[PDB]
Amino acid sequence: ESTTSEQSARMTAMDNASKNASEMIDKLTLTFNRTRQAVITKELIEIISGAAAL
Amino acid sequence: TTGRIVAVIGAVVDVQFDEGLPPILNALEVQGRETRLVLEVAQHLGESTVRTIAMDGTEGLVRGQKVLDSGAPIRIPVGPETLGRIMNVIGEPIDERGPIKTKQFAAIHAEAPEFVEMSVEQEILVTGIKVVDLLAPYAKGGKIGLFGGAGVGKTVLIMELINNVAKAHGGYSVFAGVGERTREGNDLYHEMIESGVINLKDATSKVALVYGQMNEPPGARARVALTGLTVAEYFRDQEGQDVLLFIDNIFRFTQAGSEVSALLGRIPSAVGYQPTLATDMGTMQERITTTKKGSITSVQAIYVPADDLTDPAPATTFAHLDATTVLSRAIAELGIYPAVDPLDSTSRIMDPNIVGSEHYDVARGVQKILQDYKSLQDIIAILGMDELSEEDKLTVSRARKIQRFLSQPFQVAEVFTGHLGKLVPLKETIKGFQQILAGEYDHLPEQAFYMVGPIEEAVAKADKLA
Amino acid sequence: TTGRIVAVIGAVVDVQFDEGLPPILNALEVQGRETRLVLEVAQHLGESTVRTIAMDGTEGLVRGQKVLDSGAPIRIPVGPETLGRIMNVIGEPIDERGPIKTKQFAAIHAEAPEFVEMSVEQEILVTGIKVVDLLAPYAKGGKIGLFGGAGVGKTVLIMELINNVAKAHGGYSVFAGVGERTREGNDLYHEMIESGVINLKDATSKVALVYGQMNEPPGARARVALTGLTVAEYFRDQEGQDVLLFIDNIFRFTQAGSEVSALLGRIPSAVGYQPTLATDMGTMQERITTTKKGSITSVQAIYVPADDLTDPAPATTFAHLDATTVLSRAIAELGIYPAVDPLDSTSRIMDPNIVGSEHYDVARGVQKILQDYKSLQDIIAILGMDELSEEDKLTVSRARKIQRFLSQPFQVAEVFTGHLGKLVPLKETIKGFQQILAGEYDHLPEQAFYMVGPIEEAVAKADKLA
Amino acid sequence: TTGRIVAVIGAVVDVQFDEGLPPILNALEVQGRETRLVLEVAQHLGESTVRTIAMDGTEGLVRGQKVLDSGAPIRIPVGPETLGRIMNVIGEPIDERGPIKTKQFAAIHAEAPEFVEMSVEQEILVTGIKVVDLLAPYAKGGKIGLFGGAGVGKTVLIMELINNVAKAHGGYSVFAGVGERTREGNDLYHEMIESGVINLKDATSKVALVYGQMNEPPGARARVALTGLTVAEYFRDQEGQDVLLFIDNIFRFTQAGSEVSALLGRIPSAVGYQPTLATDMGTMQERITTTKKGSITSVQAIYVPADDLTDPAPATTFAHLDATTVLSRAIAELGIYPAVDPLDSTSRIMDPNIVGSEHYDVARGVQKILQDYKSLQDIIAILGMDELSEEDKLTVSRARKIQRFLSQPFQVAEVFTGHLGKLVPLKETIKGFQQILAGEYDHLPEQAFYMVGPIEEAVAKADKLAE
Amino acid sequence: YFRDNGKHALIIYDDLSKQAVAYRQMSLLLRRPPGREAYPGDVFYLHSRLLERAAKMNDAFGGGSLTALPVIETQAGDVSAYIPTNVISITDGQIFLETELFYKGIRPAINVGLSVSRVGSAAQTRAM
Amino acid sequence: YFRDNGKHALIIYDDLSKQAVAYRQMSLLLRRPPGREAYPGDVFYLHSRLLERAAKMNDAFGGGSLTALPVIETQAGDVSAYIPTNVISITDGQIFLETELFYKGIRPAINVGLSVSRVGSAAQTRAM
Amino acid sequence: YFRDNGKHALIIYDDLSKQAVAYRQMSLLLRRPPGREAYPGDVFYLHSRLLERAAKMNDAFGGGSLTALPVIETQAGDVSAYIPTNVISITDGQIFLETELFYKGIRPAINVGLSVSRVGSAAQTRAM
Ligand SMILES: Nc1ncnc2c1ncn2[C@@H]1O[C@H](COP(=O)(O)OP(=O)(O)O)[C@@H](O)[C@H]1O
Ligand SMILES: Nc1ncnc2c1ncn2[C@@H]1O[C@H](COP(=O)(O)OP(=O)(O)O)[C@@H](O)[C@H]1O
Ligand SMILES: *N(C(=O)NC1CCCCC1)C1CCCCC1
Ligand SMILES: [Mg+2]
Ligand SMILES: [Mg+2]
Repeated sequence: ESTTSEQSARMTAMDNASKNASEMIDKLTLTFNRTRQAVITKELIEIISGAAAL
Repeated sequence: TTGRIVAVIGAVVDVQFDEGLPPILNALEVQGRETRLVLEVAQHLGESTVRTIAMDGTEGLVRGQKVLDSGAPIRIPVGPETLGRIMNVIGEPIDERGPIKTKQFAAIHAEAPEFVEMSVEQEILVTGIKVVDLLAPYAKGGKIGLFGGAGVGKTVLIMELINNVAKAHGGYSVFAGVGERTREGNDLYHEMIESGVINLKDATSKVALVYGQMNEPPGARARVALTGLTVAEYFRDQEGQDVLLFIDNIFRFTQAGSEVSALLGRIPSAVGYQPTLATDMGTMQERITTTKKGSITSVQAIYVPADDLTDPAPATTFAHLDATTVLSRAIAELGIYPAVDPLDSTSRIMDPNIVGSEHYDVARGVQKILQDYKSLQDIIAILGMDELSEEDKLTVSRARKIQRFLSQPFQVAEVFTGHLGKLVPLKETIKGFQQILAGEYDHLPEQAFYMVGPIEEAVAKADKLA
Repeated sequence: TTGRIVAVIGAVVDVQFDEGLPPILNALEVQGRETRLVLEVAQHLGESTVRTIAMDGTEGLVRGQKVLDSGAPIRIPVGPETLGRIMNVIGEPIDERGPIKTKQFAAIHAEAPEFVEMSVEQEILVTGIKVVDLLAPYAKGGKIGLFGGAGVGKTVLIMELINNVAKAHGGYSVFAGVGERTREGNDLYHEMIESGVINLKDATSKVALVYGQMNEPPGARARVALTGLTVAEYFRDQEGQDVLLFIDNIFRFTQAGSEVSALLGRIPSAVGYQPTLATDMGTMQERITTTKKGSITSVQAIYVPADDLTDPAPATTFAHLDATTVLSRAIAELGIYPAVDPLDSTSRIMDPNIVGSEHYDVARGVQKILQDYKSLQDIIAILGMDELSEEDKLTVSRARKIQRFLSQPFQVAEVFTGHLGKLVPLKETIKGFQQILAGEYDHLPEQAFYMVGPIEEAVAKADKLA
Repeated sequence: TTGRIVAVIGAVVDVQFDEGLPPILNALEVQGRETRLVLEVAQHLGESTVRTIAMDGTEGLVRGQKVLDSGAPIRIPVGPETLGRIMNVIGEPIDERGPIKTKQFAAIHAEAPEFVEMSVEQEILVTGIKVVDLLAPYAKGGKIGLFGGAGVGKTVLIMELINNVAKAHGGYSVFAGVGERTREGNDLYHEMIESGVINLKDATSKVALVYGQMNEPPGARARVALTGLTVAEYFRDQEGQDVLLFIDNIFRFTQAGSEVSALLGRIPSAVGYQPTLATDMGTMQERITTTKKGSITSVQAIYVPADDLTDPAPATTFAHLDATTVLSRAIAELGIYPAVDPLDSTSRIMDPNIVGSEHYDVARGVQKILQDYKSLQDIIAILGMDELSEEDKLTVSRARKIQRFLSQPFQVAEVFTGHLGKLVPLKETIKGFQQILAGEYDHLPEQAFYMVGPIEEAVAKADKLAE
Repeated sequence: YFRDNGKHALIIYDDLSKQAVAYRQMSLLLRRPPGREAYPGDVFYLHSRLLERAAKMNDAFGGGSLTALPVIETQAGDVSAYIPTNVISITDGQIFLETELFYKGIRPAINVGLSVSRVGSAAQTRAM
Repeated sequence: YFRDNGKHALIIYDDLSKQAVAYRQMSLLLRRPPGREAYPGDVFYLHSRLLERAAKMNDAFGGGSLTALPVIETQAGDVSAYIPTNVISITDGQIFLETELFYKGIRPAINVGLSVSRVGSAAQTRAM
Repeated sequence: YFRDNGKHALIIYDDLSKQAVAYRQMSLLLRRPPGREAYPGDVFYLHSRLLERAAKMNDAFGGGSLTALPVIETQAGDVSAYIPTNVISITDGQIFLETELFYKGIRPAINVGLSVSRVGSAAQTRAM
């Protein structure tokens, strides 16, 4: 009885874990691009500000 | 004497005076306009010319148009006559009820109270809202700030607070709409007439209204808060009593200033804000305060751009508050209202010698279990709760029950939730949280604790669960 | 009239004229040079001086040097004598085959067709290519985004689309290489000659080539797409044809613009692109449509910066695409050519109201069965195929047959495969798959549908020997 | 020639000359001041006006104040007379011991040695520091750089190296205090008097001191490095004998330059730096080098702003080095000192043909077991350890041991560790790391390897830990 | 015009994202100080004054109205970006559309969980 | 005054984050071109200069002293940012506090690995 | 010289990262407009005209050739930085090196997964 319960619970637990992972993956990726775009924009506005002040 | 317009760009207008230059902050009156158009002197550019900020639309202005020096800063009506009335940035009635016949006027600009005038008395102000009373209590005559991203609940909260404090208040109140929704102003106005706090037939009104909403040009929105707080300053001193000041939303002050700064010639600071951000806010906030002469209990809704609390606007505002209620988007999405972050909300009054050691210890206890749960959430995100030690499962359980017990139905939201609003007494709040921490309800289901008032309602609900 | 150079700063040249100034966008001809140097007017600085962007190197220019105003924007040869030839931004032949003896010339700058000139119709531009026509059909006058760089059979797809459109529509093609690598431009030229779409002997060439090589200054790389766009407008407007315009690659069109904008001193926008990102793209893409007279259909290779589909460049391009063709290694490694991804590729005109209920239903069926097959991959892998239900087992056979029937031999590649190419008429395609889904071929082996034309060719290939 | 100040903005001063116009780099003396105020010519703005950077505060200056051209760049004392003395940017004594009676003076701006003056010889310089000697060994006469965010161990490492290499050293040493802590300068100075490395009574001093700390304005911090290397150059060339050159911290040269860049009228480059960062750095760094005439062993502490090694300052510095020691906050935070990152420190001499394949292989073996653990870490932090094989987890435990055996009690660090300093011979380092890799210690507990010298102490600590 | 003459009009702004990029273009060419995502400090105001003109007039003013359906385009469902957050705080509620619901067949792809309309709920037919 | 007259004083600057914001304001209004993060290119020198004034004097100089405890406010617990690393690179150590520890009950909320003292046991009695 | 006289040359540019930095210095000081990472709008053009000069001539031109191996230094593995992006798109292929590969024992530290040669198969002998 035990191994049947165990293998069905590991299956279930690993289904979830895997699906959580992927979701986390999808989110971090989107967070990565937002950050990537803001750093460039941010670094560029900083250059322009300095240049315009002259 | 008269001056003439030499330049116009949006709200910024330059005016030349051949004789007698008007000092900074003076109000000028533009000639040839159908409705009063005020220009506020910002600086002396040189060559007998001044740079000013318009308090209304500049469409139709022509180079050469005459401008008059009024001889002083913008002055508005103050006193018992403002009650039940609605005014704009420059003191004009906008409720179509005729002239505000006061005996007193006051400049919307003034130096903040001096150090010797500060007060040091600390006394709690019980709101009946569990999260706030327990974790970061408000103080009588203190400064309260409500931070929140878009549509997270700032307005609902300030309204509940008006409903729970302003109504049961002996003194007067001032509500200032700054850069927000006009129809929210229409709803508020009609709601207060319905409840009688505003009366158009007698002199019993208890609230004075000041509005400069998101339909207004930058200069107006950048000054309406000064106007509102000027009305409250009068009640504070010139009557020696207790005043309530509500403002939705003070962020709009800084945003409006950001709009004109882009035209005043300033080199931009971080994120495109005006370089004077902190000092602009400082000379304004320091007037919103209790003095030894009288007290002002202020509640300011504070918008958070893109949900970023490190945004210069909000980040600079923290320094001005006695209590901070930070709303969270992630909390609201969990259905928990008010969406208050229990770990990012603070009060300068959370001190054992002020609220007592029982209250003090119960708050530290709640925050402790919430933080421990938080530290776990990372490991739960992948594997889940089933992988936790039989002990961590326990902190998780009590924590989740505590998160929901912090939630509560508001009276002011009844109209859309369909649930009777609730007001829980401070003694009942401490107790309830003590019992959860002590484990007295480990056998009750989470859902029993969500959206109720006092502890007894949680158990009852846990029963209707058959 | 003739002006004089007053400033040379890299690819930016300021020219002064004593009389009438040349309008912005006019082409200027620099005098006293071995090779033709063109200058496109960008602004009117005042003081009778214009600021231009250069179409070639500016080394050797002297202050005082004479410049002629050609009286109009850049003009290039248009007409049938452009087919099989290679041209540059300014219309000069770069194939060393002599002058491009056309009867007409046309300005590369032009307003997009007017509202009334628009065609309120939505017709599919049949390609004879099964995957495309059935599942993600090209719309006449629409934009197709071609994803998947090298190694996935792009060049052959381009050549075959050319060939096919000439057969089934009498329309010609135009290849615009924006930022062409010289090495690859030489090879594309020889592959087209070898494939026949280009003929150096007779006037049967089906494609006109226009190159803006990577080693040319930003201005030329920015204008080449217009050049190739103008050549194609000739076939639509003067010969009422349905033209094909290839733009490889649309991202380099955006980068050139960004570089030109940078050089003119314009403040950069988000992520560093030109402030005019959307109008630069708009004034160009809008010229590609279906007018009353004919149509220009465009297939555009798209490079996605940092694999981020939200990056401003691809984000702006997507606003104009009507469908996409995704070419992948994964599919190429399964031997299915063309290497089109059947679920990743899509089309806006995949709607019953447009391609008809019959086409739509068959398409949707193939997509679902391909989806259902992808969903069974798990249960089959770890468990066994001899365990799927009769319904499932059958959906695996129909699906695999389906994915093979999407394969197709091309004529363009008859020199390399030895096998005859196929141009499958739409109704034949819709029906072929309809029969597979119907199950009218469940009695045949998968390999019977691999690399063939019409459904009949599947039934035949089956008979073979056994 | 005499000039008149026409403008003052912070450290940047504009002077007007009616007749002779002083060339870029010349030193101008300001008249009417309690103490010597020097201005260095940076640009000729036109209209007989030059732009300059001051070498000391500008408070008190007035428009119209007279300025004299010395007719040359800043010139300082060089030679045996600087030994045991402390000079400032402009070669004035700051030790309250009187004039530096040198027979020669030298400009602090000089052309760098030509390509035909370079040397390729390269020999190991053992430090006694396990991670360095093992993973990225220094070389005699080579360029060494110590990178580190704020407070990770740069200075403690340079002080330890001075203690282990410069005390024994038979030649001369130069220490340049560049925009760092004044307290550190008073520290070092008394430290050296105690060790007799500096002698105030006889003439046996073996070290010259030059200082311009973070209490000084930018002009002074931008040129003090030059001052110090100018002293070192004389020893190298006008004496040949071996020279040690320590600089804490040369980043400060680059930061000084950026403090005045906008005032000098430049458009900012990326991250707010001066567009000339690389070339400014090149013409200075190319002077810090061994040549055929003589050897210089340079050790430079290199600040890393915001803990980001991709920062232009630190990033442009890697190319001028022969050995890099990279320090990390993530490692310091764990109690691991020196906080050296074993996967980001390198040496041009880490080659089997130079150090022997035994030295090479062990170093390389240490790097592999560590990169492997690092790649593993986040996985087991989620799925636990149980899923690893007996061998996969045997590397996890040795990796942690090796990481601990890299830590070391510095002599100079006694006031911080509460431990007696330790010095480990090269052979002992290789041996020890080799044995752990081989498994000869899988039965000792981790903490036995933490903060010790030779592998014997690990065994002995383990015994002290048993009971 | 309808709003003020006792009649009712509906206005769709399709879309405001693009209007905001156009205005950003005008602002950058004017050399105004770029802020978050390079939008001018007055992008909030660009949309606030606009949508404030959609209103319900009382009977003393003819009883007419103007209803507005501003459209906003997000990137990869980021409704916390600058513009979207600006407009959320202008309007009276939102209808959120989700790619996954759409790419699954649920059409219209409305996320009934997020979507809200408080003032509209009070103005809904009793039958519904 | 104390430091130089044979006495000892303790100074607290609460806080330097806000002093840097004011410096930035005054500097930008003087038209000095902004630097990294909009601060003057010399923010470090603003603070290094000030803190160097805290010192221990020798007996020949009276043996007095001035001790300083500057305060820096971080954003989201980021000790590694620019402003914060600048000031750390000046002081003789730092005391780093985190909100997570403060809420778990660790008060004072000091993070031991990230805090340091550059004087060490030389500032302690033998007993301690 | 070799390319055009029937011979073969191999040129190595180590590295173009430093060349672009010098060109930037001169552009900023000549006060040409600064863009991404402060580079001028013609920095791409700088490298594109350099690398196109590498080529394989036909027989009529002598059959000579010139092969180029440009070198770019990335920072923290960011191949999407400006200069890197420019040179990656100019070239016919790329050999990517990685730190993690290097310290793991993989040396040369080439990522066989991402590295590419668009010329590929056509440039190798039958044996290979
Ligand atoms: N206390 C609350 N109870 C229930 N719903 C709430 C509560 N606070 C906010 N909400 C929900 O969030 C919406 C936005 O609240 P509101 O105060 O108007 O946003 P903002 O923070 O922008 O002022 C409300 O219409 C309601 O749907
Ligand atoms: N090897 C070490 N052993 C013990 N503590 C150390 C060691 N190196 C640095 N520290 C601690 O860290 C502090 C900062 O190190 P320091 O060398 O001054 O940093 P920086 O790189 O900023 O110059 C030291 O004062 C000491 O408290
Ligand atoms: N101290 C140090 O190097 N000086 C002494 C150490 C003991 C032996 C004699 C020299 C270091 C200076 C920098 C900070 C840490 C201590
Ligand atoms: Mg609100
Ligand atoms: Mg140091």
